[PDB]
Amino acid sequence: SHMPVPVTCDAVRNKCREMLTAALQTDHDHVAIGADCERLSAQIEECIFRDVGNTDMKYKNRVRSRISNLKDAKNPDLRRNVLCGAITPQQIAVMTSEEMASDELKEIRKAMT
Repeated sequence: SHMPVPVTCDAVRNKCREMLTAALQTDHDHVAIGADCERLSAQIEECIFRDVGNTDMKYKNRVRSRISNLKDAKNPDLRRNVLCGAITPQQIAVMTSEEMASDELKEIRKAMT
């Protein structure tokens, strides 16, 4: 079974979720693709929350680094794959920041894998 978009919890988790939304809303890219960003953020959020959701240290830093990759000019196609459903919230969350940054690997899913 997969989990639906979760409750706000507290001003930590809801803030992290809305800042991932704001990384998608800072540009009208999601409007051109026709994907609603506010649900997409929460789907990725619950997938990454399983490891990172402990609000002690990594949950604070990982969200900031994630926002950067969602609005980045050196890899602008990364958001394109997520918004169009080419890479699912589950797969992009368990993918490392190194592989997300690589322009080759965000288009290599099952190619020679």
